[PDB]
Amino acid sequence: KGKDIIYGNECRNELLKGILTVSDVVKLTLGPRGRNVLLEKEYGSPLIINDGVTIAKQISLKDRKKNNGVKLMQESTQISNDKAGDGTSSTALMTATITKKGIEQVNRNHNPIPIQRGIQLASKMIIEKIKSLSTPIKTYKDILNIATIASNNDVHMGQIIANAYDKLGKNAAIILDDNADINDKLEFTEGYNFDRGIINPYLLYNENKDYIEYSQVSTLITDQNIDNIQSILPILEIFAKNKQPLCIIADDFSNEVLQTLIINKLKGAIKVVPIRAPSFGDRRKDYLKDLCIVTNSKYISADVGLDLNNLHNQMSSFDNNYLSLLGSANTLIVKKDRTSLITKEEYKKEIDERINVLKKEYEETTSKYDKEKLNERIAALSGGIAKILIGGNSETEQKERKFKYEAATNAVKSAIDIGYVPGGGVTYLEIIKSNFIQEIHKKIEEDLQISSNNDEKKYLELIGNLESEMELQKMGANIVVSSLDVITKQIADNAGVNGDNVVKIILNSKDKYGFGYDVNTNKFVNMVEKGIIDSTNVIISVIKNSCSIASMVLTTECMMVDHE
Amino acid sequence: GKDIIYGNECRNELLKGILTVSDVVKLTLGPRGRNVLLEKEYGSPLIINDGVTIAKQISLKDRKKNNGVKLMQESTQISNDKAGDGTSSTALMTATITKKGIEQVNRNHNPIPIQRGIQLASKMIIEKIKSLSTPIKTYKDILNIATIASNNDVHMGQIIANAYDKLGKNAAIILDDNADINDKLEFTEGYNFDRGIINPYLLYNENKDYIEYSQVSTLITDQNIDNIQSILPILEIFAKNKQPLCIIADDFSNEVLQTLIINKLKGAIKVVPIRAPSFGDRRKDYLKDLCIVTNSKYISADVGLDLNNLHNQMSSFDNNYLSLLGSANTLIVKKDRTSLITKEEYKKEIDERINVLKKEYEETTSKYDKEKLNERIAALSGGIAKILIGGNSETEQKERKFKYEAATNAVKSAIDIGYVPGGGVTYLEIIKSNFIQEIHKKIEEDLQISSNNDEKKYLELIGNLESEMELQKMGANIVVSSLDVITKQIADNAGVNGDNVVKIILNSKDKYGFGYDVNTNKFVNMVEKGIIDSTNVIISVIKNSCSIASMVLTTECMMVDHE
Ligand SMILES: Nc1ncnc2c1ncn2[C@@H]1O[C@H](COP(=O)(O)OP(=O)(O)OP(=O)(O)O)[C@@H](O)[C@H]1O
Ligand SMILES: Nc1ncnc2c1ncn2[C@@H]1O[C@H](COP(=O)(O)OP(=O)(O)OP(=O)(O)O)[C@@H](O)[C@H]1O
Ligand SMILES: [Mg+2]
Ligand SMILES: [Mg+2]
Repeated sequence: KGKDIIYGNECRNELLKGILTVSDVVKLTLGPRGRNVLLEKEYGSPLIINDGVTIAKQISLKDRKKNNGVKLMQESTQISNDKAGDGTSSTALMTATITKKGIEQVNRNHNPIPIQRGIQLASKMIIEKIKSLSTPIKTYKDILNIATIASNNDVHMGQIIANAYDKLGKNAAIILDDNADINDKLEFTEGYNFDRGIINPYLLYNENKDYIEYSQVSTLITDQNIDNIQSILPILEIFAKNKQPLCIIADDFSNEVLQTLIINKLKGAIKVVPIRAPSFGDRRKDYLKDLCIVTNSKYISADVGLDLNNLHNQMSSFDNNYLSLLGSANTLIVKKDRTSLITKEEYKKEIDERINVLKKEYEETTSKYDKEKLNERIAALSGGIAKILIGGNSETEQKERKFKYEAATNAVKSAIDIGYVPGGGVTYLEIIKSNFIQEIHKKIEEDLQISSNNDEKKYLELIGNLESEMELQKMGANIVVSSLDVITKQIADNAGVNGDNVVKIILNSKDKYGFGYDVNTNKFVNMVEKGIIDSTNVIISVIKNSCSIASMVLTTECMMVDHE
Repeated sequence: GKDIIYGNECRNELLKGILTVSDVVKLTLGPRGRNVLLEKEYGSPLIINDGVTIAKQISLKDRKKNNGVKLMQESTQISNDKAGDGTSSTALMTATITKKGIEQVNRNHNPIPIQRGIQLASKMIIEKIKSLSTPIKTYKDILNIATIASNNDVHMGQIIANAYDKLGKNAAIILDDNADINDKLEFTEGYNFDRGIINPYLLYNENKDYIEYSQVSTLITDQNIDNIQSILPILEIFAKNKQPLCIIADDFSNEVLQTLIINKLKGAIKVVPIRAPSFGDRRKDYLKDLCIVTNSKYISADVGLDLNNLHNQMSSFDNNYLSLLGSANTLIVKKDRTSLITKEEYKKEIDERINVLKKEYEETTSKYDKEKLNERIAALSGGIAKILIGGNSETEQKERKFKYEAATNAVKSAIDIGYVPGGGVTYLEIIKSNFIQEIHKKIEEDLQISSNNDEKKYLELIGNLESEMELQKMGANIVVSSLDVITKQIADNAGVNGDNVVKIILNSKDKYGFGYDVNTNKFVNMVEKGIIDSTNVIISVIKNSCSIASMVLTTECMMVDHE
């Protein structure tokens, strides 16, 4: 055992070499007309792929030092974790460009702290500008276009997402399931979806699937906060002996009643999902009642006499059966913030009847607060869940398409939340052609003016040059700005056209916001008209990740590899 | 086969290892420290900013140079996972002083006078820092020391501050691992006396330096366990039960101090032998209180239950040996101040007992009895703070656990007479107030009271007097010249000229506590902006650095088993 330590410029240069390797291999696949990359498998078959994520997940350099940069970019972009969303391919290129431009300056006797400050400020200001340059999603064609673009121009899966959003609402919970066929079929099933998820993520340290999937679970819906573990202990023991999945929907969960026995034992012999009731006030009662009618769980609450702290005294109410007090559901899917449950085929009529009653109450009350509360309740009760059965020609193609669908759906969700901006890298070019660099310059100048003259003391002038601080801050800003034409230029270059000249045309022609070059038809058109649009969150995340990684590498001053 | 190396070569290689540790740790000094990349063979690289976490992984392939690294990893308790606050600064000061001293020793100089000067400078500086401390009075002071000693973590700092405000000026705090990511804070009724681990040998298995047992069975007595055959049935019963056992006796005779043997040789029986809390008759009363907090049948000859011959006539005990003991929720045995979390069942009994004691407080005039009874009631009541620490990973839990332990220990040392301006200005004060002349005067007097006392040429032929004095003051100068490294390194890591910051602080106007805040790039008052450190941390930093430097200077040989 022995470590090898390396500091300063050498460390930054090796990390930069790894980053540049990842970018040099990924930028070739940017755009729909990206080039192909051949990967030889020792299993005996070579694969020619054009997807940047698949190629990036296999890049690894023999140089243990340079490989650090590769691993760093594989983890910062969530590529190694198999959760890398859309835009990571562009993030690699932008990150490498910004990091190289910054490191070349830092290694030349410059100060990295002011450059990092300028990079971070430029990132924040550019994110605000991109937010101010976004447009909301209104028509269905917008959803179809964003889904197809975020799906590497896959019309089939794009249409699937579009139809999943049309037959459902703009808050539809879509579940991705594996299929045995070669086509991606779409189904719909009635269910309930609220706005609560997995409170303590440690519940996933057994199964590492980022979600919870339990089939035919028994529900225990209450209204109080489960504090005394000896209050629900008999039900817990019963389900621990039968080994059946259990879901508990309480209001809160005392500190010690969720760690001493729930999380540590589920990794032993018990299936429990502790979700909290979704509420903003007393409305919790109504939502819990709806959940108890959807699954027939016998609403537990002190208001209805059934107190969760003494269920042994009233043992002659629920017919002495601790299980007749519980409910049932087909499938339970608990995400980070949106629990979903598929209603059983038996209660279908009951809930339907309840829905009718609620409708009868909707046209019988005024003041707009009861009508809005009832409207939200009816919309939640009569909701649904879209099931996308994804398939492929191989076992690995299924997982690839699964990741593709996950990234596309996440992009569509971020697009229904925040707006959308024209694709093709024109959004990055707008901040360059509209002179936003002068705005960030003015911002750094004001931030330094409120600190230099304001502090009436020359104590800060000798510990550092003021003009040098301004020059370095604006230097970092210039570095972040000058590395925005790489996306569109690389996309056009991979298609076989002069990328730099395309950028020059887009920057010199003052057309509306969104004027770009379509590589599928090699023609200069309007992006928002032909449907080439991206979600604002994707672009914002791309620039934020690139700037954060660049600043982190600039701040890094030491490397340790266990080999000497 | 061994490889032996002496003198300057050995010292130079040890210094190279020490310098490696310092060069890798000083980059994280201060809140604006730089990042360090550590590659794990698992496949994931980690960007860390904590000096302790990075120092625990530095290891050189050079078996000889690696010795210095290991030396500093053990002297600062880093390898033992007991490194408190200030170790990051201790590394830098130790390396600077050690290099300055070795460079002088290697030039045919004498290391003994330099070592003497270093030790004297350390003692004098410690006394000066003690005289430069201020008492802690307001709660904001506790919050500030906790936040600063916690690597500027407002959450954990506030947790410690609230644990000390909502509790007494002792705050028995227990640190436990949690499954959540939000470090929660709880309070639980309990009993805390002034006894600890009478024999640290019980820690040769667990490297946690403390004892934490959940749902233990208590056996509280009043006599001295002299015959092991008096508790042998209970030990045999517990040999079958994999349940924790705690025995609170009065003296625990020499040979009955074998339970620790069965507990370590095979962990078959788990026994914690704590001693009586008081020195005298009050121990009986305290033991009775302990027997009321836990359902323990107080053993003593005055109440008839004698621990010797429990099979005598005219007794009640049915030889059962089991219901005679008590129970508790959790038992925490530290080096001192043992803690027991009261059970949710005996609570009312204790309340009643407390009330009875109060009835005796307003019924007696003897002030000594009212004081003893008041302390007893205060001990019965009270609470214990439980800090459930968590993280985003399994290793982050232990990392935050060590962080919380170091921060709480710093606050404990600060509640005593300890409070000093942060930012390394305390090290700069001994430089700005010409204290070097004070240490010079001390060595001059210590040598004058010895030079004119012999009145013969016996000491002048065995060594130059002026050279000896010059070397002693040389060691003192070495210790003094290495005090601006803390503030300079912090300012340098922040992106500003560190040396110029030190010159400004020393060449400032007439102020005392005036420093440079790197978080808001401004020269302000440390005591005003809450940037304060515990005097014990600074004292330990200087003492450890000087001790390690002197030890390295005295070393004259190295042996590595290789070639
Ligand atoms: N038909 C098109 N014409 C012009 N530009 C396009 C077209 N389709 C997509 N783009 C642009 O190409 C970019 C997407 O490139 P690509 O899909 O190769 O990688 P990515 O989306 O950045 O990351 P990932 O590979 O993970 O999806 C988008 O920013 C979009 O603006
Ligand atoms: N905001 C601040 N501005 C200037 N100096 C500070 C500030 N906060 C803390 N310091 C100084 O930095 C020192 C603490 O540095 P740091 O926390 O990096 O390592 P450490 O506390 O010496 O050891 P460890 O890393 O084990 O905690 C303290 O002595 C304190 O005086
Ligand atoms: Mg794509
Ligand atoms: Mg600290």
